[PDB]
Amino acid sequence: SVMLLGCEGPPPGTEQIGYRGVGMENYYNKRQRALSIQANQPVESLPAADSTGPKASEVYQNVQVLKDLSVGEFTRTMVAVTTWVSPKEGCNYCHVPGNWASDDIYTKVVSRRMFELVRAANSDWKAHVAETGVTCYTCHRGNPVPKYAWVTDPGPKYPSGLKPTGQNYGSKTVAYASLPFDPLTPFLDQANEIRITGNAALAGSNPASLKQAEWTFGLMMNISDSLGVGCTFCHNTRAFNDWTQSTPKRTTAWYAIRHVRDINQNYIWPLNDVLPASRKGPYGDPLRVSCMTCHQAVNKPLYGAQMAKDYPGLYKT
Amino acid sequence: PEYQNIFTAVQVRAPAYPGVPLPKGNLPRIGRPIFSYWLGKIGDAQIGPIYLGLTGTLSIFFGLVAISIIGFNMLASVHWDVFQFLKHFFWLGLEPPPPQYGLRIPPLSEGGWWLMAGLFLTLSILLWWVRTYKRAEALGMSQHLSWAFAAAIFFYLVLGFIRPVMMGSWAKAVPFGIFPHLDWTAAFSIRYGNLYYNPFHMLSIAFLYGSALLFAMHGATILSVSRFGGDREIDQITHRGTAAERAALFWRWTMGFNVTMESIHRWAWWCAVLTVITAGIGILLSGTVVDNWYLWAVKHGMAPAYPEVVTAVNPYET
Amino acid sequence: TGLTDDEAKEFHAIFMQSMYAWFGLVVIAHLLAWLYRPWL
Amino acid sequence: TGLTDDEAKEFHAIFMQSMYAWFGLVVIAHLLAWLYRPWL
Amino acid sequence: SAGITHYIDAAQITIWAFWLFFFGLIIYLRREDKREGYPLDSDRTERSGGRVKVVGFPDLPDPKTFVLPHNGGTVVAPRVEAPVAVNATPFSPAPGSPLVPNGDPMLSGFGPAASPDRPKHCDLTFEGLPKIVPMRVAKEFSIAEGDPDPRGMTVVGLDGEVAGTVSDVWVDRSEPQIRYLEVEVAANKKKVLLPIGFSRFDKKARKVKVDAIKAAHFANVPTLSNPDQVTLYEEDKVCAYYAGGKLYATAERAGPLL
Amino acid sequence: FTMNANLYKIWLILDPRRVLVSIVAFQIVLGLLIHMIVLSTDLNWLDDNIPVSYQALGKK
Amino acid sequence: FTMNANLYKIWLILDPRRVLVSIVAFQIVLGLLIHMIVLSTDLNWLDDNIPVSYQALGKK
Amino acid sequence: AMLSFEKKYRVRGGTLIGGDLFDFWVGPFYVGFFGVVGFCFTLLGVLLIVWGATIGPTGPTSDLQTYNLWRISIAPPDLSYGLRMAPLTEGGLWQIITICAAGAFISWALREVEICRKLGIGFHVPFAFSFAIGAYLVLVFVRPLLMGAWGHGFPYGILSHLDWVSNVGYQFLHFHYNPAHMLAISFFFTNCLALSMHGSLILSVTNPQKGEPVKTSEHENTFFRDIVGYSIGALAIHRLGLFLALSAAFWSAVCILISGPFWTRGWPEWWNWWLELPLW
Ligand code: BCL
Ligand code: BCL
Ligand code: BCL
Ligand code: BCL
Ligand SMILES: CC[C@H]1c2cc3[nH]c4c(c3C)C(=O)[C@H](C(=O)OC)c4c3nc(cc4[nH]c(cc(n2)[C@@H]1C)c(C(C)=O)c4C)[C@@H](C)[C@@H]3CCC(=O)OC/C=C(\C)CCC[C@H](C)CCC[C@H](C)CCCC(C)C
Ligand SMILES: CC[C@H]1c2cc3[nH]c4c(c3C)C(=O)[C@H](C(=O)OC)c4c3nc(cc4[nH]c(cc(n2)[C@@H]1C)c(C(C)=O)c4C)[C@@H](C)[C@@H]3CCC(=O)OC/C=C(\C)CCC[C@H](C)CCC[C@H](C)CCCC(C)C
Ligand SMILES: CC(C)=CCC/C(C)=C/CC/C(C)=C\CC/C(C)=C\CC/C(C)=C/CC/C(C)=C/CC/C(C)=C/CC/C(C)=C/CC1=C(C)C(=O)c2ccccc2C1=O
Ligand SMILES: COC1=C(OC)C(=O)C(C/C=C(\C)CC/C=C(\C)CC/C=C(\C)CC/C=C(\C)CC/C=C(\C)CC/C=C(\C)CC/C=C(\C)CCC=C(C)C)=C(C)C1=O
Ligand SMILES: COC(C)(C)C/C=C/C(C)=C/C=C/C(C)=C/C=C/C(C)=C/C=C\C=C(C)\C=C\C=C(C)\C=C\C=C(C)\C=C\CC(C)(C)OC
Ligand code: HEM
Ligand code: HEM
Ligand SMILES: [Ba+2]
Ligand SMILES: [Ba+2]
Ligand SMILES: [Ba+2]
Ligand SMILES: [Ba+2]
Ligand SMILES: [Ba+2]
Ligand SMILES: [Fe+3]
Repeated sequence: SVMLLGCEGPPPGTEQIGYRGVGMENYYNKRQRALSIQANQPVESLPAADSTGPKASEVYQNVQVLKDLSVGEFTRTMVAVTTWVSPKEGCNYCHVPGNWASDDIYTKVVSRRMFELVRAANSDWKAHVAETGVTCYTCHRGNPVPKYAWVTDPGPKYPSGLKPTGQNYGSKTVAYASLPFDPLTPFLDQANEIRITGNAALAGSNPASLKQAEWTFGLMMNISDSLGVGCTFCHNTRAFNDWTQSTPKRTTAWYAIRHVRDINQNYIWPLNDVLPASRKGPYGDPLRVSCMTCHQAVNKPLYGAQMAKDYPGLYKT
Repeated sequence: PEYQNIFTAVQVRAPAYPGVPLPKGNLPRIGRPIFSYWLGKIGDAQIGPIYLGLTGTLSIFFGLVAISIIGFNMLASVHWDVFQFLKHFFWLGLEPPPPQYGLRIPPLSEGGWWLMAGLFLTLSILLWWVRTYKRAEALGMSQHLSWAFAAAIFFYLVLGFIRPVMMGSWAKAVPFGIFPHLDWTAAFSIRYGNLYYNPFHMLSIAFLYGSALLFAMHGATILSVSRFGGDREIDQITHRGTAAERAALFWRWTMGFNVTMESIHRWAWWCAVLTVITAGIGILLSGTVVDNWYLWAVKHGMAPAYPEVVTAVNPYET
Repeated sequence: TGLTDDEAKEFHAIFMQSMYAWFGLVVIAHLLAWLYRPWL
Repeated sequence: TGLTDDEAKEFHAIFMQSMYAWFGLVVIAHLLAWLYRPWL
Repeated sequence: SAGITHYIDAAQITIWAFWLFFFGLIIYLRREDKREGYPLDSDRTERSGGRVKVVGFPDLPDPKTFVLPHNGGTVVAPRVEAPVAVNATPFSPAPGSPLVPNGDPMLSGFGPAASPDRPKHCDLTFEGLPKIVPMRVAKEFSIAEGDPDPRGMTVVGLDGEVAGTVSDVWVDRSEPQIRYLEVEVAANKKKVLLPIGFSRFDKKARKVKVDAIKAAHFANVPTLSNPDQVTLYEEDKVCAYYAGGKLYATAERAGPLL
Repeated sequence: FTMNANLYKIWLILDPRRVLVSIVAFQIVLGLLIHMIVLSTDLNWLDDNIPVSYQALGKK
Repeated sequence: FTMNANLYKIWLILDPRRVLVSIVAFQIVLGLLIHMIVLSTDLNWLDDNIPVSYQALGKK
Repeated sequence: AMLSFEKKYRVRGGTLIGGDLFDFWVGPFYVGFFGVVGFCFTLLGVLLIVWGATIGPTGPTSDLQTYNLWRISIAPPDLSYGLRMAPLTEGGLWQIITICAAGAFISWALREVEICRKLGIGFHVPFAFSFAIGAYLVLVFVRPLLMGAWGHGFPYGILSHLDWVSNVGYQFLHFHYNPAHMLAISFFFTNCLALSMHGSLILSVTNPQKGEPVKTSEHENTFFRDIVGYSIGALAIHRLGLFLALSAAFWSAVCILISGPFWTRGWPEWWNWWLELPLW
């Protein structure tokens, strides 16, 4: 042996997706479903805060985001942001001791930007986030650094004589498959074309390359894996491009891809100058966002637990 | 109980046989034989001698060159760490020139090795072709192999050489890697709108299933009449025996008609040659003639409709 | 069937009584099954 | 079945007592299982 | 107008081309299928006195000649074969009914015991020496290191009785292998062939089982008109007898089961 | 409602051993079939747990 | 419900080794089978965490 | 009607069941008890596939109803029915048709069995057939069972079953990475090679260049030994081919048996056991 090998027992949990007989179905491990559920547990809310009081911007010195919050509510919001992003470190993580109003430590200029990142998320991307919305926790999980944040990767080494395959390697990025190992930068950072399928049967009006097909395939494998599902979750594989035969999750995923293009482009890249080398990859690019970061292998972060509705301070205006 | 003719239960030896004599021009034969008691457990235990002419040597030569470019490239891709090479081997591969290059001969570091391995591989394959025709002539026999090999070469050429050139892009040929070439297959189907609705690929699939059906049937038959020396198909073909009779009759009583000891080999031959011949046709038309087979099938009303029980609104249209 | 006319009297006897024995165990289990949990 | 009439009384005896022994182990385990965790 | 979509594209017309070549192919293979066994046997032919030779669709292909090597002959297909009586009688006079073999089923040479008349000459090596010959004729041959030598094992029929013992081993001079077992029969010390296909080994016991026939039947094994070689005719005659035991050697292989 | 019984004669026409395994096999199959039918239906006894569903003895 | 004391003759009709090994195979099969059958229902006895969760809270 | 050498073999008996009851021929087909049963299973099956084509998924007047040969399709019930019999017009029909198909194939096999018993030939064919029957059963009986519902079976329709294969395969992201799949594919391919080589050989020797006589066993072996240094030999190639084809069916049956019931994750991920060994 030639060991044998990697295997689950019967019966798997199953779900019918499409019409009977069409083959659109999903299988899953009950064990791992219960463990995943236990690991994707949400932090209970802090009691709502009364008030009825002056606005935060009236009692504090450097409040550029969480303005219209009552003092009480602001305080509540601070306690949540503390346990949510850096509970082992507490208040002092993002503040200059003795001086709550100072921005003299980077983790705060960043915290500020992330208050605008979450607010933007919950109020502008519902076609994506619905009524669950997002919170600090979604990515942080009691951690200062989202465990599942990413960076553009260079692949393994190549002598100077030859250039990288761009694909062809053992990569848990692309589900272990051999497609290209960084299908994120061109799709979840930049906004390259995913579409390769022609809309006409005969040819002469679709320049899509086979290579483009493999890149779309790699990216798709990533996506599938990050939300922890299969193509029948969003598609009808007889026609990947056919939108009417897809599931409303394809629609949601469409809007999500754009959302990650906005998080990575106008909220994370700009923070690259005030962040330390420890938070940067070999090309100087910074740890950014992907679908995994938030979903962490589940179709809805924390199995669609609704955390944000309890904190009004995470919504715009 | 009764022997099944699966395992030679008791074998016998005689001095190895260097074989029927070739006329002048067909060079000596090389190597001197050996017997593997285990091959012998299931088949002729004789290993070789082999023939190697100009053709054969020039083919072994080209072929090993091609295998070296592919391999060396794979070791290079994991940095000459042979451990890593061993670890990702299944995932290692030599990708093709990028499209930016079209059909031009590209730099070493960008695909030129693929074009050289592709070049040398094809030449070595077609030389092995000629080899099998020569080897088939020295014996006065016919070119049935060579017409099949020519069919399989046809598909190969269609995959990595004919379609790429027609499509004006070496990047469309298949890359050398186990898992990589698996991905090329899948990506290939995806890019051209689900290859399942491509009729030629359905026929080729009918012919592959059929090569399995025919060899399974015929093989089962011949073993079932192996008690009558039915395996000795040559003399059952010239002097029909109760083996060829019981054989043809088993099928006659089961499905109503039958063939003969000689003709079943024609059904088999044609069915194998057919896989590769529908297959190549199938690839020939992908991108050159049809770009989206699912669509093609809809245009010819072959694609089924199911109650639309699940659907998604198209964001490109909002 | 290489039986005598009497070894079809004998066999028939053991066969019938045995089959009836089976039917007996059957009425036991179906009886218990109905008592604990009627199905009709 | 290459047995004598003298050796199927003997065999049947051994078969029966052994089989019943099995059924005993079974009834035991079904009893312990029912106690630790009744299933009906 | 630079858009008049044509409804016929290269894939249609190429699938059409395929189907036409296909039909011609099928037909052709079905013609090669009638190079033997044809024209068929009906009571349509006999009722009509013969003006209805049965051949179906397609028709029969012109004879083809096989030129056997070594002064062997010339064979044709399709050919005209002389009818041959049936060693049996209709289980029913109604058509499609089977026939019951006449006499002692294994002797009948009917049913699993039937066989045609192949040449009364021998298959030959490339050189032209009798292909199938015994190891006694084929001096060179030899058992494979680590294989019980069949020579000296006991041949035993289907009901466990000894039949005889292996007196020699016949081999292929063309494709080195055991083709036949020789059996010095116990009951009359006459020599018979036993096809390998009918023989099972019991190596730890040095036995050679035969579910095919009973020990006694070994007495009637068809014989060789020469003990140092065998003819095509004789190979069929030998195997078919054993085959008969598969349905005849017991008053039960006859079936049913229920 | 005619007179001749003596239906023992039945074993003069049908082989007893084969009848035996035929019945034994049929009973085992019919058994698995019926078992599968009731357990896949309402009269089911497994997907219940007495006195309490046991994987709801642990919310945790 | 009483023993026809000529039920030894059953072994004059049915081969002892075959009936025996048949029983062993049938039984071992049913056994492995059932074990999974129960493990597939609510009554699971493996995945319960008794008396304390064995892994951790997570990786820690 | 009979072949010109057939009457001499048309013996009586050999059944498994029926004896003289159905022990007769019809044209060239042998009937027998399993042929009568088979014909019943088959006829009712097909005739029902005909009623399904007649009614369509939404009724005989609906646009989805159809008699177009490419699109007619009878699909299983939803999963909500589990292993119960589902209403006729809700996948029930498919279940019955399935019972008929399985029964017809098993009957067919048993009839080839009675036919082997008659002709006195080996039972290699119906045994081999039984591998396809096995494959069919995992695809309609075993797998959907292990999966708590008959709805996991593939539909009976020319292209709809292709769609089934497609989406079930893609539920695992990249099926090509299924290792049993890789095996099975290799056997189907190798089978296709041996078949093409055997075919070629026989036809290359029994019909040589004009001017040459029927070739010999010596030629046969000398040729493949000339080209590739080995010849497995006549008998064995019939043995190998049977190995390749039956194995191809086998590994297909196991490759699909493990897709669900024994593996739920994507398939390329399986290969993780290889990137994670403590060698690297
Ligand atoms: C709510 C439904 C009830 C239930 C209702 C019933 C009912 C009702 C019946 C059964 C029956 C049986 N059930 Mg239940 N059963 C339940 C749950 C189970 C479970 C389980 C894991 O939960 C199991 C393993 C079983 C298993 C069994 C088998 C012991 C038996 C049928 C076997 C058979 O076909 O005979 C195969 C054929 C044979 C010949 C073997 C018979 C073996 C038995 C033990 C007797 C041995 C005699 C031996 C054969 C004598 C041989 C002679 C010697 C050679 C001389 N049940 C549920 C709880 N079960 C049947 C039964 O037992 O009949 C009384 C029956 O009528
Ligand atoms: C293996 C996974 C899928 C599958 C994969 C594929 C793929 C992939 C393809 C097919 C294709 C087809 N499959 Mg399929 N197929 C499967 C299981 C089956 C079963 C079954 C009951 O088990 C059947 C009957 C069929 C039958 C068929 C035919 C509709 C067609 C060509 C068969 C062929 O040439 O093969 C070789 C066998 C022969 C040549 C023997 C000739 C017998 C003919 C061809 C079969 C007649 C089918 C008949 C038209 C309808 C069934 C009978 C009706 C009940 C009357 N498939 C499984 C479920 N099948 C091919 C196609 O073109 O369909 C679009 C194709 O591309
Ligand atoms: C993955 C997504 C698509 C898919 C996409 C494709 C694509 C794309 C292709 C196929 C191809 C094939 N597919 Mg498909 N296929 C799918 C699903 C299926 C299913 C199924 C049950 O669903 C089946 C049965 C098949 C079956 C088949 C085969 C019938 C067919 C060609 C077989 C072959 O051997 O050619 C292989 C034989 C050869 C290439 C010739 C080999 C000869 C060479 C010269 C040997 C050289 C040896 C070398 C020199 C030795 C040295 C080694 C060096 C290392 C290289 N596909 C799915 C739907 N399929 C072909 C096709 O149909 O195209 C229309 C093809 O290219
Ligand atoms: C779609 C995405 C995945 C895919 C998903 C699947 C799935 C899912 C499956 C396969 C299956 C298989 N795939 Mg695939 N497959 C892919 C790509 C490929 C490629 C390729 C070139 O890339 C190939 C070669 C294959 C090939 C294979 C075969 C190994 C295998 C089917 C064998 C089989 O059915 O035997 C079995 C044969 C039978 C069941 C027929 C039994 C015959 C019965 C008894 C008789 C029928 C009689 C009938 C009535 C005849 C009608 C005649 C009329 C009456 C006259 N796949 C793509 C990548 N593939 C199937 C498999 O794994 O094996 C089952 C399967 O379920
Ligand atoms: C109906 C078409 C089917 C088919 C048919 C087919 N294949 C064929 C043929 C035919 C008719 C041949 O005539 C030919 C053959 O040779 O058959 C045995 C062949 C062939 N099919 C093969 C492969 C093949 N065919 C395939 C497919 C198919 N072939 C279809 C199923 C497949 C697939 C897709 O699975 C494969 C992988 C090869 C065995 C053979 C072609 C071999 C060839 O072209 O050789 C090129 C050169 C080399 C491989 C270099 C030789 C490498 C040596 C092993 C090294 C030895 C070293 C030595 C010790 C010397 C020392 C070195 C010195 C430099 C120091
Ligand atoms: C296992 C190795 C290969 C194999 C072996 C094999 N198949 C065999 C045999 C053997 C040894 C036979 O002896 C037997 C035969 O008779 O030879 C032609 C057979 C057989 N191979 C056949 C088919 C077949 N084998 C296949 C494959 C395989 N069989 C493997 C490749 C395939 C595929 C899918 O590739 C097919 C289609 C049949 C022609 C024949 C068995 C036919 C038979 O048994 O007839 C009785 C049944 C009917 C006449 C029809 C019954 C009617 C049903 C009620 C309706 C059918 C419903 C069906 C389920 C719907 C499917 C719809 C499709 C559109 C999808
Ligand atoms: C309502 C009611 C009363 C009904 C009326 C009855 C009706 C409708 C009658 C119509 C009559 C007709 C036309 C139809 C009957 C249809 C039947 C029952 C079904 C057909 C069943 C059947 C299995 C058909 C399948 C056909 C196909 C193509 C099978 C694939 C196999 C294949 C490629 C076939 C051809 C090649 C064959 C036969 C090879 C067999 C073969 C092999 C394999 C050898 O190795 C061998 C070696 C040495 C000598 C001979 C042989 C040999 O003959
Ligand atoms: C006229 O006769 C002919 C000859 O005779 C002269 C020839 O010599 C020749 C020349 C023939 C050859 C050179 C043969 C060539 C064969 C080739 C190229 C095939 C390639 C095969 C390999 C490389 C070996 C692959 C196989 C293995 C390594 C074994 C692996 C074992 C595995 C996976 C586990 C086994 C278990 C299973 C598969 C599970 C269950 C399987 C079954 C139940 C199958 C049952 C099988 C039988 C046989 C009853 C021809 C063509 C010919 O036609
Ligand atoms: C460390 O390693 C050492 C021993 C050096 C060597 C090791 C070598 C190894 C292990 C190599 C491993 C190789 C493997 C596993 C290769 C696998 C390859 C696979 C699976 C390929 C699959 C498909 C490939 C195809 C179909 C390729 C098609 C390519 C074609 C048809 C190319 C045609 C090109 C031509 C004819 C070139 C024309 C050149 C012209 C003349 C046009 O230029 C002007
Ligand atoms: C319980 C612990 C904490 C307390 C008591 C607390 C308290 C406060 C107070 C009183 C202010 C207003 C100070 C001012 O603007 O003058 C403030 C602002 C702010 N704090 Fe916190 N804080 C806590 C934890 C955190 C954590 C963990 C983060 C980041 C993860 C954070 C990020 C911020 C940011 C960015 C501002 C500026 C707010 C804006 O522009 O809206 N605080 N905090
Ligand atoms: C590994 C299997 C998968 C494959 C092979 C795959 C393949 C593809 C392909 C080829 C396209 C392009 C279709 C076209 O060109 O019009 C596509 C688009 C898309 N897929 Fe996927 N997919 C997979 C899984 C998923 C999953 C799980 C989701 C959702 C979470 C998803 C969501 C989407 C969306 C929204 C689009 C449209 C993107 C756009 O138009 O920019 N796919 N997929
Ligand atoms: Ba899954
Ligand atoms: Ba219940
Ligand atoms: Ba429990
Ligand atoms: Ba633990
Ligand atoms: Ba490690
Ligand atoms: Fe053959």
